[PDB]
Amino acid sequence: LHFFINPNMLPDLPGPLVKKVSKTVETAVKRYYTFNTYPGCTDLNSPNFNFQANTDDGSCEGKMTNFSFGGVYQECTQLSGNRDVLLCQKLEQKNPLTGDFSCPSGYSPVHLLSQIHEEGYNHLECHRKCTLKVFCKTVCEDVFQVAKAEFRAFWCVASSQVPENSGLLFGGLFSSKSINPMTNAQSCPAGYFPLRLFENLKVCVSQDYELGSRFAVPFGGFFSCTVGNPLVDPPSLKKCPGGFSQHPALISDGCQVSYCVKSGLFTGGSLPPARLPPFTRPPLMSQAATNTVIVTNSENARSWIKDSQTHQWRLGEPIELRRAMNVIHG
Amino acid sequence: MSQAATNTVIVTNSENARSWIKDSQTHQWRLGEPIELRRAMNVIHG
Amino acid sequence: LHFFINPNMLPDLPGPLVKKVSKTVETAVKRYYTFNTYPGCTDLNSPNFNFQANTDDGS
Amino acid sequence: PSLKKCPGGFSQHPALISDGCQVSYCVKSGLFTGGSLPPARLPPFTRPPL
Amino acid sequence: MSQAATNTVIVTNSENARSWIKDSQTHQWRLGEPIELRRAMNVIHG
Amino acid sequence: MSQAATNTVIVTNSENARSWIKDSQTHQWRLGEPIELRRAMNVIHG
Amino acid sequence: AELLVLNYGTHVTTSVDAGAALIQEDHLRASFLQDSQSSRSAVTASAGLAFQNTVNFK
Amino acid sequence: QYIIPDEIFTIPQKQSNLEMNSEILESWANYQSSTSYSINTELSLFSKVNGKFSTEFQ
Amino acid sequence: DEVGVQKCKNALKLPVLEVLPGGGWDNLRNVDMGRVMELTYSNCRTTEDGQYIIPDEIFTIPQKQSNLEMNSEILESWANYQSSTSYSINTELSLFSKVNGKFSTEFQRMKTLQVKDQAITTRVQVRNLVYTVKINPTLELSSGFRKELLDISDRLENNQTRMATYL
Amino acid sequence: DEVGVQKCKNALKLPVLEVLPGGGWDNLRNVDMGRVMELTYSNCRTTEDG
Ligand SMILES: *[C@@H]1O[C@H](CO)[C@@H](O[C@@H]2O[C@H](CO)[C@@H](O)[C@H](O)[C@H]2NC(C)=O)[C@H](O)[C@H]1NC(C)=O
Ligand SMILES: *[C@@H]1O[C@H](CO)[C@@H](O)[C@H](O)[C@H]1NC(C)=O
Repeated sequence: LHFFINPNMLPDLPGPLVKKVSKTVETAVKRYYTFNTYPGCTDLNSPNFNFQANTDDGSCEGKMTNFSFGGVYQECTQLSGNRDVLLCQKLEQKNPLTGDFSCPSGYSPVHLLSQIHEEGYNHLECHRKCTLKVFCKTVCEDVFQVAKAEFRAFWCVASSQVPENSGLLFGGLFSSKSINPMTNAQSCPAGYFPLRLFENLKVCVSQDYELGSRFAVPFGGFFSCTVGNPLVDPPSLKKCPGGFSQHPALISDGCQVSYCVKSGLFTGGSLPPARLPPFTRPPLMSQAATNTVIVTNSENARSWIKDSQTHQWRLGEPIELRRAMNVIHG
Repeated sequence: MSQAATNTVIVTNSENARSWIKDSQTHQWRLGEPIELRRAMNVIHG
Repeated sequence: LHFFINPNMLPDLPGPLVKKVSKTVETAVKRYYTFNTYPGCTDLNSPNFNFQANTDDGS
Repeated sequence: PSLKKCPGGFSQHPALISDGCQVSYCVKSGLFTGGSLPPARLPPFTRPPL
Repeated sequence: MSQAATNTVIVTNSENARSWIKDSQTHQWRLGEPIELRRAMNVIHG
Repeated sequence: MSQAATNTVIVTNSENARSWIKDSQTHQWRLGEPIELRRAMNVIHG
Repeated sequence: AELLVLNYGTHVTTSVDAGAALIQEDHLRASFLQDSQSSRSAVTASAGLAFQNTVNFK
Repeated sequence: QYIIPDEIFTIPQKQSNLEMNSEILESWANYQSSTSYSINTELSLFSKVNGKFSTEFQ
Repeated sequence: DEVGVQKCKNALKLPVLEVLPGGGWDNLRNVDMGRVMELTYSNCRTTEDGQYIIPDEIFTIPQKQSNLEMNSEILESWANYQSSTSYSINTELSLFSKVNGKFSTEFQRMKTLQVKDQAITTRVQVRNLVYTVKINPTLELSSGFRKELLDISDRLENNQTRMATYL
Repeated sequence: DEVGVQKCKNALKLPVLEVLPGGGWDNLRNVDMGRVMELTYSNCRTTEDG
C-alpha cells in the first residue's frame, strides 16, 4: 500500500512530506503482520504441538525443564501533577518474596519494559459578581490537566541454580481486556492473590504449595519487543524456553508482552481471528471549559450584546449562558 | 440613566490550540477565533 | 457502536464533547453484557449442573 | 479481599439492581436452577431521577 | 537529500491592532489574522 | 500611531534546489520561487 | 444512553454477505457417537446422505 | 441487476458450496451461529456471551 | 445530460466488467477492501471483443484459456498452502510471506480438517480464465483515499506523531 | 461528433481484432505489460477479408 504513496500520486504536497506519510503507513502495515504472528511447534505428531500457531518455531523437541518463578515488581516515578492524583501509589507493586524492589538471594532482576502512564485530573472554580444590584454574573471554569508517571517493570530469574523452593506457583495473567483461562473470568483461582503490573496486568500468585498445586501451571518466562528471557541460553533470544508455548499478554502502546507456559489448556480451542487495527489509542489532551451566566433580576432593564467582531448588536435576554471549550494539543 | 459596559477579550497565545464557542442557548457551537471581543451594554431605567 | 461516535462523524460538536458521548455509550453497552451473564456449572453430567448458565464457572 | 464468585456447588441467582449495581445470592436447591431459558434483560436498567 | 523546514508564527497579543500582509510579489495586500503560521520546506539535490 | 514594517527576502543561490511554501492556514502548498519578498505592516492604535 | 442501546443495539454491521442457504440440523443421542474415531467418519457421511435424499426424493 | 445506495460498494463473488459430509457439535459451548458467525467471534471480553440469547442457540 | 456508467450503458446496451483492479486487499485474511484507485467512465471504452464496458485507465488482455485436470494434487501439510483464488498475491517475496493468507476462511477451514482428522488434502479443479485486467501506470488515487492521506499529512505538519500513527 | 473506436464500430458493425502488437512483454515471466506503441483508429481500416 505504501508503494502508491509517492510524489507522483500526490502532486499537491511537498516531496519530503509524502515520504513521512509513506513511512508512517509502512510502519502500520508491518505492525499488523507482527501482532498476528504466532510462532510455535507446527508438527502435529510432536507431543508439544502448538495448535493456534502460524510460523514453524524450529523447536519441536523440548527437554521439560521446570523453572522457578521469582516474582514481579514495578517501580514508579512521578513526573508531573504532584499532590493531585498520586499516580505512584496505585501503580506500584513490590515483590512478595522480599517485600522490596529486589529479587531474593537466589534470583536476579530482568527489566521488561519502561513507559509513561498518563491520567487526568480536574479543577473546578466558580465566582459570582453582581453589578448595580441587577445583572448577576457567574462564571464556572473547569480545567482538565494531564498527570504523567514513569514506570519500570522488572522480573526475577533463577540465576543461582540452587533454590530450596521456587516460590509463587502460578504464571497465568489477565488484563482489563483479557481473561484468565484458568478461571474463564477476570479473577484469581482458589487461594491466589494478584500482583499488579504495567497498567492493567494482574498476575495471579500463590506460595501455598498445597492448595496452589491444583492450579499451578509450568511457567516459562516473560519477554517483550525489546528484551528477551534468559531462560533459553543456559543478549537473550526472546524465543521461548523450549517445549513451552508463547502466549500474548496485553500491548503496552505498540509493544507486545508475551509469556510462556506448557499446559495444553492454553493451546487448544478454535483458531482465533486476526487482531485488527488500531492497536493504540489517541492520547489525552489538556482542556478547559467555562460557563458564564448573566441573570437580570429585574424588568425595566434592557441589554444589548455583540457576540464577536463579525456579529451585529443583538438585543439581550434575561438568561444568556455562553459556553466555551478550549483544547491544547500537547 | 445608570449604565454598564463590559469588554471581554480572549487571546490565544499559541497555535495548536482549538476553541469552540456557543454564544447563547439559541446559537450552535462555533469554531473559535484567536481574538474574540465580546461586548455588552446594560441599561436600567431609574 | 461507540466506534462510530468520533469527531469525524459529528463535525458540528466540539472534540472533547463527542468523547463524553462515546464514553457514556461504551459504558451502557458494557453494562448490558454484564447483566446478561450467568456464570455456573455448564457440564450436564455433573450433579450440580446449572441450567440457565452462559459462562463456564470452572467449579 | 474476597472473590465474589460463589461458595462452590451453589448457584448464583440475582436479586434486584440498586441503581446500576447487581446484588446476587447463592443457593443449592435445584428448584431455582431449572425451568426454561430466560430472555435477555433489556435496557434501561435505571430510572430518571426525581 | 539534505532538507530544511521552517515555521514562523506571528501572534497578536491584542485587539486594536491591525495588520496587512503581502505574501509574495504576485499576491495583493491582504488583511492579516491574529495567528499566521507560514511554512516552508527547502530541499537540495546532492 | 506607532507602526512596524518588515521585509523578509529568501534568495536561492542555486538550481537543483526546490522549495514549497504554505503562506497561511487557509492557503495550499505552493511551489516556491527563487526570490520571495514577503511584506507586513503592523499598526497599533494608541 | 441506555435507550440508544435498546433502539440501535450494540454493534453496527459494516459488511453483509448476500445469499441463500439450505440447512439440515439433526440431533443424535450422545451414546451413538462414542464408538470410535472411525465410526465418526461414517456417522458424518450418513447425515450428508440423508440430506441429499430429503431434497431429491419427495 | 440491483440498485444499490451511493455509499455502498459490492463485491461479486458468486460462490457456491456443497458438502457431502456433516459436522458434529457435541457441546453447546463452542457454538457456530451459521448466519452471524463473523460478528459473534470477535476478540473481546464478552466473546463467550455473544449470541447466547438467540432463538437459534436457545 | 447524463454522466457516469449509465451514459455508457444506454449508448452501448452491454454490461460492465465486474472484476476490476485498483482496490485494497487485506493479505492476511484474503478479503478485499475499499477502492484505492479512481474509476472513471468518461470515454465509453469497451473490451476489444466488445462485450464489457471497462473504465478508462484499465486495459484488458484476452486470454480465453480453459484448463482441465484428469488428475488431482496432494497437499499433505498445511504449511505449503495453495490459496487457489489469491495465489499470486500471497507468494510475494517479503519478510512475512509465511503469514500471508493464514487468517483466511479457506485456510482455517483446511487446517482444522488436517489436525482434527489427521488427514491429507487433495484438490481437483476446472479453471476457466477469460481476461487479465490490469491498471495503466498513469492512474491517480481515489477521492476518499486521498482525503485520508491528507489527514495523516496534516498531523505530520503539526508534529503530532501519536495522532498520525493512530490515523 | 464521435471519435475513436466507436465511430468505426457504428459505421461498420463488426468487431475489433483483439490480438494486437506493440505492447510490452516480460520475457522472464511470459506476461504482457503496458502498451508501448500508439493505437489510433482514425482511418476505419479493416482486414482485407472485412
Ligand atoms: C443407538 O445407537 C446404538 C449404537 O451405539 C444402537 O445399538 C446397536 O444397535 C444394533 C442394532 O440392533 C445392534 O446390533 C448393536 O448390538 C447395538 N449396540 C452396539 C454397541 O452397536 C442402538 O440400537 C441405537 N438406539 C436405538 C433406540 O435404536
Ligand atoms: C516534536 O515534538 C517532540 C515532543 O517532545 C519533540 O521531541 C521534537 O523535537 C519536536 N520536533 C519538532 C520538529 O518540533
